[PDB]
Amino acid sequence: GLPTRLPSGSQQFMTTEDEQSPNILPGFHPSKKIHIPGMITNVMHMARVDSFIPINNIQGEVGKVSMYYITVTKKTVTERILVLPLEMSNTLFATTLLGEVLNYYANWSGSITITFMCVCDAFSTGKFLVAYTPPGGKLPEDRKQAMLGVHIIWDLGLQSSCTIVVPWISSGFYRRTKADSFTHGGYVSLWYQTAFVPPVSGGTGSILATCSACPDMSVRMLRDSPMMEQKNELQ
Amino acid sequence: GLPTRLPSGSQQFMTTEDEQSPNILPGFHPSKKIHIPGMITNVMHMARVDSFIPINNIQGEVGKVSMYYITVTKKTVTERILVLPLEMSNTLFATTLLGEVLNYYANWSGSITITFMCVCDAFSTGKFLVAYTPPGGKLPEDRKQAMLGVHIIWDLGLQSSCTIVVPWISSGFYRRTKADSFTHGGYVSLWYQTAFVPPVSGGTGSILATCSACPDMSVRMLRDSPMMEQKNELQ
Amino acid sequence: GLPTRLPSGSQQFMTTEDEQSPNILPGFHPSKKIHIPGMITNVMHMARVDSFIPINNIQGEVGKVSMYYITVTKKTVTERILVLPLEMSNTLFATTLLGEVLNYYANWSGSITITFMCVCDAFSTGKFLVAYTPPGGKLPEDRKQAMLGVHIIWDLGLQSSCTIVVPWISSGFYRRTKADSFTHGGYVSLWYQTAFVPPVSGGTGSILATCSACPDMSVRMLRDSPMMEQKNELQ
Amino acid sequence: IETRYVYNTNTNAEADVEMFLGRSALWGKVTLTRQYAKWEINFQEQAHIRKKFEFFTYLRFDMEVTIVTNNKGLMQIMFVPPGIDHPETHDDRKWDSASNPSVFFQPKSGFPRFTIPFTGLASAYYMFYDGYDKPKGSDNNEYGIAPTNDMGLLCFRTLDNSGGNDVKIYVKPKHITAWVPRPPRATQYTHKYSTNYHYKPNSSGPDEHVLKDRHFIKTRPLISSA
Amino acid sequence: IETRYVYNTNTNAEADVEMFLGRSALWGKVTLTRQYAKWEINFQEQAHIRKKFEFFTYLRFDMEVTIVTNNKGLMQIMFVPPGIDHPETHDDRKWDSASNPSVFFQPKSGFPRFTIPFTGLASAYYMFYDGYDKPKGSDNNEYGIAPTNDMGLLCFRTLDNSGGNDVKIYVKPKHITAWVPRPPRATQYTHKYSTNYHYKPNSSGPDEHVLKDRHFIKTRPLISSA
Amino acid sequence: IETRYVYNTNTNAEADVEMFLGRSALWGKVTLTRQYAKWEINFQEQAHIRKKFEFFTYLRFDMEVTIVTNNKGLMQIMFVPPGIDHPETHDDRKWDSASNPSVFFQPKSGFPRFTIPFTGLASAYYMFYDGYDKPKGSDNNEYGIAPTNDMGLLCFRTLDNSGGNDVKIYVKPKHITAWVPRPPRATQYTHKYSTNYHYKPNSSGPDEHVLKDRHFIKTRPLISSA
Amino acid sequence: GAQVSSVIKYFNINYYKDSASSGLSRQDFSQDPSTLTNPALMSPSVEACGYSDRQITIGNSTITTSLHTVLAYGEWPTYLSDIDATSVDKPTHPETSADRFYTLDSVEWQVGSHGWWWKLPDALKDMGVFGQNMYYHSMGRSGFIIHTQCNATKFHSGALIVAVIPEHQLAYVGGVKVNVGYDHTHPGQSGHQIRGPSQSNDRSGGKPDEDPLFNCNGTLLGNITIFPHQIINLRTNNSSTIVVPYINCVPMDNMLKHNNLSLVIIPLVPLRPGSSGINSVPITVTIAPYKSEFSGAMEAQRQ
Amino acid sequence: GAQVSSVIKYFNINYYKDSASSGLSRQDFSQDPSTLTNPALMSPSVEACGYSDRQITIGNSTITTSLHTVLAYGEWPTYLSDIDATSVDKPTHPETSADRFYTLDSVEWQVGSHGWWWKLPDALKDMGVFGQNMYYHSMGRSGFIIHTQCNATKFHSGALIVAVIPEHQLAYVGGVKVNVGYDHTHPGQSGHQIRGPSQSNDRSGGKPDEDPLFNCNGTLLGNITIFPHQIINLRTNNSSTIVVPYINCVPMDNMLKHNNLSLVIIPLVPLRPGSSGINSVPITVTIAPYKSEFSGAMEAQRQ
Repeated sequence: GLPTRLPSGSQQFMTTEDEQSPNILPGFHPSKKIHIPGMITNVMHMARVDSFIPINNIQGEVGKVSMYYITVTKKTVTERILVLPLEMSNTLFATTLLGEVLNYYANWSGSITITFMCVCDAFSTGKFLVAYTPPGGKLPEDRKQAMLGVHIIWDLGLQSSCTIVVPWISSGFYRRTKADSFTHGGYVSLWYQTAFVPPVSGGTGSILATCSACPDMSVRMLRDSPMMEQKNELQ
Repeated sequence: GLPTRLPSGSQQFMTTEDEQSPNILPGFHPSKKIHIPGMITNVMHMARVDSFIPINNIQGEVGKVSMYYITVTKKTVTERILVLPLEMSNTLFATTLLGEVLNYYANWSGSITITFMCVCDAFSTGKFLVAYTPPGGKLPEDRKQAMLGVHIIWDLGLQSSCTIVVPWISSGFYRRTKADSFTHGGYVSLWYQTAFVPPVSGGTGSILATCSACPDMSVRMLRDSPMMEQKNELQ
Repeated sequence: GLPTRLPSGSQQFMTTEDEQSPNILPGFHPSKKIHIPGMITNVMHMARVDSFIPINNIQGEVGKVSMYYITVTKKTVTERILVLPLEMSNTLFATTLLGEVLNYYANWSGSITITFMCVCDAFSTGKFLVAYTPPGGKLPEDRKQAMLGVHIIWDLGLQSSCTIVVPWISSGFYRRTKADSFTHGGYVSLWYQTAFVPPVSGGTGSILATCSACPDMSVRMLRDSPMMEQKNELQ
Repeated sequence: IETRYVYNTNTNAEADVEMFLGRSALWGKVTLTRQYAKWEINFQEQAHIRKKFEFFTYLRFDMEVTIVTNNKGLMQIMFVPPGIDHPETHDDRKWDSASNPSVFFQPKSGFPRFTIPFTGLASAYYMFYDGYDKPKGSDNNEYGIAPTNDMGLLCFRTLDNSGGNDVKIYVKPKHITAWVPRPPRATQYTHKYSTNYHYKPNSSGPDEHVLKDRHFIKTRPLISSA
Repeated sequence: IETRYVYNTNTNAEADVEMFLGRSALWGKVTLTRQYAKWEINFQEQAHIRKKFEFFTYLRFDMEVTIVTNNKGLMQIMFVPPGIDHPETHDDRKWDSASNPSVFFQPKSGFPRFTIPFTGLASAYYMFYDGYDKPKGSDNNEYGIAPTNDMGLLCFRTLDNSGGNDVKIYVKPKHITAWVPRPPRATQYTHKYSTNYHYKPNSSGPDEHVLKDRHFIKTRPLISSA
Repeated sequence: IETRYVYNTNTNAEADVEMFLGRSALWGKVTLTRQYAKWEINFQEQAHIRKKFEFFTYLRFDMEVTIVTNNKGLMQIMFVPPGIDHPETHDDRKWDSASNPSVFFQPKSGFPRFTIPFTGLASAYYMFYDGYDKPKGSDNNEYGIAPTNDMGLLCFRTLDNSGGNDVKIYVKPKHITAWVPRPPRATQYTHKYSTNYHYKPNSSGPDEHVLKDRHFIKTRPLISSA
Repeated sequence: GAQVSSVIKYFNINYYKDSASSGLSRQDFSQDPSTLTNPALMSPSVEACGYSDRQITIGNSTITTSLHTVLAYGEWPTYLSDIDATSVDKPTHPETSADRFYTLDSVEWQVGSHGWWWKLPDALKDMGVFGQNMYYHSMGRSGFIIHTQCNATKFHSGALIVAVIPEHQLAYVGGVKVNVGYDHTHPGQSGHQIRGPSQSNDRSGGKPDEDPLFNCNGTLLGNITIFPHQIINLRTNNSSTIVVPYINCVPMDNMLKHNNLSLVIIPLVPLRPGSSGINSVPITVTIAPYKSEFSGAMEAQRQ
Repeated sequence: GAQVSSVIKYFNINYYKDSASSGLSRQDFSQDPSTLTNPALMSPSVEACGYSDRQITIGNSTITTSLHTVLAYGEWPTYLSDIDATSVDKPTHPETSADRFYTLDSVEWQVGSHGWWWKLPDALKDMGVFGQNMYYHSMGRSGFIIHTQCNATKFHSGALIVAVIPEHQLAYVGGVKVNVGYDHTHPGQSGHQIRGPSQSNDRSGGKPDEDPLFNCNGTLLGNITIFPHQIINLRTNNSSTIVVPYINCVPMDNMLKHNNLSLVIIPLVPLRPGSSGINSVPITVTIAPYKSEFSGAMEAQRQ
C-alpha cells in the first residue's frame, strides 16, 4: 500500500531514546496526587545548596567529623592555611552536593561559591586572604603571589565577607569535570592577611568551608558518576 | 518511501492491548439486537447488591445452609457475638457478590455496607451494638473497648437500624484486597447492647448478615481471582 | 492497520543517502558558535585561489623548491620553453589547489586561468607568446603553429599581460578529469615572442606559473581522489 | 475526521463489562501431532475464562482470535463454518476450498489475528440454557447450551514441519453486551457444557462413587474470635 | 492538532529530574534455567540506578519495561498483579489466565516494551520510609519501604528453548515527580531495602566481624599543599 | 507545515562543504575477539577521510554513527562520555549503567544508527592545533589536537556470539561548518594526531634510519615536451 | 482509512474498513467533558418506576395485599410489539382467560425441609386455557406474576428466600457426564422438593442436583440475591409478589422445551414453632401469566 | 491517533491512545518562545514568604526570640483542607491544648559528644493531650516547630548542626541483614545519644547505627544541609527555630508506627571551654505541634 521505508536505526533499541509505549494494565486509575512540600523539578537546585567541603582530609581525619574543619592559631609570619584545587572530581568537591551533582555530567561552566565559617569564641579576631589563582597559574607558595589574582579579605566580626565567588575564567566555554591539564580550573588558597588573635595566648581557631553553585552554573552530558561502585550483587 | 521507524514494542503481542483486527467472514450480517431485560454495563453494580455473608463457617456448618446464621440467646452479661475481620480475601467476604467481584481487582476503596437481619418470632426483642474498629486497633475483647469506635445500636422492632456503613478510614488512597498488616482494614464486631429477650425462657434468636458496596466503592488492577482454580482439564 | 508496503531499497544502507537519525545524548547543549574569520561554504572557492604549478618537475628538481620555476635566457631563435598539457590528473595541475579539488570530482567544465610571473631584475625585458591549442590539435612544435590558436603576448614591464584564460572549447558539456583521448583538453605552451634580453650578456630569467579556476568552473560526481593513498594502518 | 473525546480513566472503568471481559485469554490448546490439529470454538474448556462469562446469562460479543504457535516455517488455519465436513488430515482434498475462509501465516513473522463477528443466531449467546433441543419423548436430549449454537471450528495444518507442535488460541471478547447477572460460580467445573460440580475422583477400584464438591469456602476456628 | 512549541535545548535541561532519571537502565537480570524465570519488580538491586532515585525521598513515576533477551524462538512474560500466586514453573496451569496481563514476543523480531503506570497506592513511592508495618509489640516488624508497596512481578517462560538463558530488564522512569531532596549516598549498599552500609566481608573463619564502611572519600597528603 | 522550496541541483552543489564532507565514511574498524571491542572516536585513523577534514583548520559538525557488523544474534554498544572508566570486558559490571547511553540491536534486523551532536567544547573542532596542553617546563607535553577534545568512545560486546567478529564504524559529518582553508596534504600520513610525514620504513636491521617522504608528485622527462 | 458514522481526544478510524474489525469499545463524546448504581438490578419496588399498572387483579382473579411487589429488572411486562419480533405473523393474545392467577398445590414447610423449585412456564402446562395454548402453538412468550404466601403466627419463626432465576440450569446429581432428564426438570405443577444433599441420593436417568446450598447449579446461596427475590420473614411479612417480564434472547420460544424461569423457595432459616404446637405450615404459590403471546398454531404438541 | 486535551514545534500525538503510554515529558508552549534557583529548598527565613504568622506563642506557651526562623521547604503548616484528603470524616483539631511548646529533657553537650536525635511525632507521645490524641486516633497529621536553644558564654566555642530530616531511615549497627528494632527507633522524649562509631558497639535486637558522620543512614554530614537546618555557632547565636509543615505522601498516617521526621543535632565543631572552667553546656529542645489533625477515633492503641 503506502510506500514506507525503514532506514538505519529503525529496529534499534537506544537506552536514551524517547518513544511511546503500550500501556499494560489499561484503564488503571492512578491514586490522586496531593500537595507534598519540597518539590524539586531540576537537580541543579541541589547543587545550589551550601554543603561543607571536607577541607581536612588526611590520614587520620578521614571518616570522622573532624574532617570538616581546619585549626588556625596565631603565627608571626603568614602561612598558606589551605588549598582547594578546583576540580569536581576531587574528594574535596566531589563529595559535596555541588560536586556530586556535577560528577554525573561530563563538564560544566559557571561560578563556584565558597563560603568560610570560623568557629571560635566571640573575643577572637582575624583577617584572612582568600585567593583564586586562574587557570594556567602556579600555586602561589607565598602571599605576595597569591594576592595578584582574584582575592577577598575575609574578616571575622563581619560574616558578610566570608563568601568568595570563584569567577568563570576559561578559554573554552566548558570545563571538564575530570581534572586534566588542558581545562584545569585553578586553585583557591587561604592565607593569613594579618593574624588570628585569640583572647589568650595559645588560643585556637577552627575553620569550616562550604561550596555551592552560582545561578549561572551549567552542566551537560550526563554520565556514570564515579561516586558509586557496585563490586558485588545486593541480596 | 516514507521514513517509518519500528520502535521497541512494535511486533509485540500484548494480551491486554487494544488493536483493530481484520474481519474473517466479511459482509456477515449479525442477527438483530432486541431488548432483553436486565442489561448490566459494569460489574461493580453486582457488588452493590446485598448478599449473605457466611458468618457461621466452622467445622460442621460449612457446606450447609446453616452456615449463614448465628444463634443468639439471652445472656446475663454482654458477649462478643460475631467478628467480621474486614478483608475481601477472607472467606466471609470473598464468597459474596461484593467480595468475589473485588477479588478480581488487586485493591479497592470506599465503604462497605453491612446489614443484619434477625430471624425470630414477633415477640422477641433485642438491642445489639455493631462496632467497626478502624485500622490499627486491636480487636476489642470487651464492649467498652468496642464502643469507642464507629458503632450503631441495632434494635429489633425497627429494621431501619440494621445497616452499619463501614466508613473509609485509611492512610493510603487504596486498600489491598489481600490482607496484609500494612493496609489492614479493621474489624466489625457484634455485641449485646442490652439483651435478646425471648417471649419465653430458653428462646433462641437467629441472625443473618449481608454485605454490599457503597456507591463510592472503587477497584483497580484486574487480576486472577483466587476464587477459581482448575486442577485438571475439563472434558 | 494502515496498509504500508516496503519496496526494494527500504532496509538498505546507502553511504550517500540522506536520513534523520535518533539523537543519543538528548538535551545536550552545544557550545555557542562565535564568529571565526574565514568561513568557507563551498570547496570550489579553494580552487579559485592562485597556486603555483610545479612547472619544473624532472629527475633532479622534484622534491625541492626549484621545482616551481623555469630558467629562461636570451636565445637567437624562438624555442618552446614550457608545455602544460591540460589535465587535472597530471602532476602539474593535480598538485595545486585547482587540480586537487578537481581530482575529487570525476569531470569538470569551465575555464582555467594561468598566470605567469617572471622573477628577474628590473633591467631585464622580454616578450613571451602563451598559446593554448584546442582539443584535437597536435602540440605545435614551432611558434608559427602555436600562434594559430588562442594566444596572448606576455610582456614584462606590464604584469597586466601575464594571465591567459584557457577558454572552454569542448564538444561535450563536461571534460573527464582523468586524461583520455576522447575528452582531452589541449595544451598550453610558452614560447619566445622576441627574446629575453638581460641587462648583461649571460643573464638569466626565472619563470613561475600559477593556476586557478574561473568563476564558471564547475565539477560533478565526487569520487576518491587519486592524490591520497594509505598503504599501511596509522598507529 | 471526528475527534471523539473520551477521558484518560474514570474510577470504575476497570470494572465495566467491556474492560472486564475485554482481555484476550486462552480458550484452548491443541497439538499438531501428524501435522494436523483441530479445535471446536468454545469457552467451556478453560475454567477461569469460563467463570467470568458466567456472571452473565446472555452475552453478545465479537471475538478476535490470536494464534500463538511454537511451530515454524508456514501454517494454514481454516475456519470451517457450521454444517459441513472439516478437513480430517493434512493432505486432505478439503483443504482446497473456494469458500471456507482460511488464513496462511509464517509463525516467525508475527502472530496471526482475525475477527469473528457475532454469529449467535439467537441475538445473544446463551451462557446458561434451561431447555432441550428435541421434544419430550425424544430419546437423546441434549440439555444446556450445547445445541443453541456452534461458533465454528479451526483446523490447523503445517506445510513445513520445523519446530514445536503446540498451538494456543487466545481470543478477546470485544463489543460485549452482557445481560442477566448471575452468582459467581462457587465450585470447580467438572465438565464442559454441563453445570454439574460433583467431581467423582476415582474410577478403577474400591472407594469409588464418593464424590466431592471442591468448593472455595474455608472455615475459621471460632465465630467472634476472628 | 496542537503544534506544541518547546525549544531545542535549554542550559540545564540535562539536569531536570525528567531528563536526569528519564533514561532506561537495567533494574535486574534473571536466568531462564529450567525455561522459567521470575523477577520481583524493584530498583533496590542495582546500586547505580538506586543511588539516583535516592536523591529524593518521594517519587511518582510511570515506568516502561524493556526486555532484552539472548534467547530465541518465542517467549511469554506475565505481569502478576499483587495478592495472588504467580506461575512457579513452565507448564504450570497458572500460565493460563483470563485476567493477568501477559505479553508474547519472538526475541529475534524486536525488543518487547510495555508501560506500568503509577501503582504507588500512596500517591507517591517511598524511597525511604522511617516506620513499621505492624504495631509496637508485633513480633516481626519490617522496617523501611518494603511493606509500603510492591510493583508486581514479571514471570518469564520460554516456549521454544533455542538460544541463551539471560534476560535483562531495562526500565525507564517517565512522567517523574520527585519531592524531598536528600544527600547523595556516600557509601556502597550492602543490602536491599536496607539503608545500612556496614559490609561484613567475611563469613567462615577467623578475623570475622570486622566490617567496612566502603566510602568514597579519599585522602590527600597535606592540607595547603594541594 | 512549511513547504521549504530548495532546487533540484545547482551547478557546484556537489562541492559545497555540506555535500563534500556529508558522506558517511569508515572512521575505524575493530574486532570482537573475546566478545569485547572498543574504539575511541576519531577520524585520525583513515587517511582518506582525514585528508578531507584537513582542508579546513576548524570544523563544527554533528556526526551520525552507523555500525556495520557481520556478527549476529544480539549486540550492545555503549557510548562512554569522557572522564570515566569504560567496560574493560564483556561480563563487566560496568555494562550496567543508569546513565551512560547505550544501544542494543540485533545485527540481522538492521544497521544501528544514532547521532552525536557537536561536543567540541571549544565552539569548533581543531583539525590542527599549534599549542600544548601543559605549560612550558612541564615534562610531558602533548602537541597538537590530542588534548583539545575527546569525542568519547564506543564499547562493543556480543551477547550471542554467532557470526563474524568484524565491526565497522561509518560516520557522516552533518550540519558542517568549516572555517579556515588549508592546503591539501601532499604526503602519506605516518601517524595519528601527528602531522609528520617522514615514514621510517624499517626497524630491525641495517639500512635503518633512512626515511621517505611518500609524496604524490611524479616527474616528466622534459619540460616543454609534454 | 474508513472512520464510521486527563481527557484525550482521538480520531475515530477503522483501518480495516468494517465494524467489528474495530478495537475495543469506549464511551465517546462529541465535545470535551469539562453511574454508580443500577436500579434495574437490586429488584425495585414496582412503585420505583410506576404504580399505575398495579388489590391486584388479573383476568377474573383477585389478589388483595403492592408497594412490596418487586419488579424484576425494573421492567414492566409488555407485549412483543414489533421491530423486536422475528415473524410478522400476528400473535394470539388470550388475555383475561389465560392471563389469571393459578394457585398450585400447597407444600408443607417443616423442620428440615430443604427447599422447593418450580420451572416456568412448565408449572402451568396443565393449568386452564394457558396450558392449552402452549400445546397448540409453536412458540410463545409470557410475563409472570408470582405471589408466594405463607402465613404463621407471632409464635413461629424462620425465613424463606423466594427467588426467580432466569435460565436455571440444574446440575446432574453427581459423578459422570449425564444430561438431566427431560422429565426430572419438567415436574409439572408439583415442582421439585429438594431432598438432599447426601451421598445416598439416587443417580439415574439424569436426576437433578438435590443440594440447596449450591443452588443445584453450583453457585452459593446468599448470592441468590442477585436475581429478583424476596425474603419472607415470619416475624415481618407472610407473603411475596414478584413481577417478571419475558427474559430471553429470542422473541418467542417453544415453552414446552425451554423453561426460561425457575421459582426457587429455600428455607434460609428453619421453621421453629414457638409455644405453639404447630410443626409445619403450608406454603402456597399463585402464578399469573401476564402479557402472554402465542404464534405458530398447529396440532396439539401433546403426545 | 489520539493527541490529548533553535525552537521546534511538534504535533502532540498519543499513538497508543492513553496517558502514561506517552513518551517523556517536556515543557510545552502554545505559541513560540521568542528558573535558576529554588527558594523552597535552601531553607527560607520565614520572612521570605510572610511574617504575619510569626515573640512566638502557640497555644498558651510563649517563645520570645523570628527573622532567623527557617521555614522548611518554604511552606507554612496548614490543615489538610479538602480535595487532598482521603476520608471525608471530619478530623479533630485539638488546637491550643495539644498545639503548644513541649520542652524535652536537656542533654549535656560535652567534649566528645557525637550527637543526638529525636524522632517525631514519637518524642511527643507521652507529652500532654497531644500524646493522648495519638493513641485514641487511627491517623493524624501535624506540623511542628522545633526550637533548639543552647547558651554558653563569650569564652566558649564550638558549633552544632540542627537539622530536620524527613523520613530518616536508620542503618543497622553493622554486619548481617537485620531491621532495626521498633524500640530503638522509638526512644521516646529522651531521644538517642549517638555513642559511636566503634568496632565494639553492640550488635543485637536491631540497634541503630551510631556513626554521626554518615548520618546513621550512610550519607555524609555536610550534605545534611540539603534538609531544613540551622547552624548554632556559640560565637554568634545561642538558639534555633525551624518550622516544618507536614511532609508525607499520605494525607494522614498512624503516628505510632511511622515517624515522618527526625531532629538531629550534631556537634559539628567540638565544645571548647575558654578561660572559663565550664566543660559542658545543656542543649534544650522545645517542640510545638502545630496545625495537628486527628481522625479515626478508637480505643487507645496503648498496649
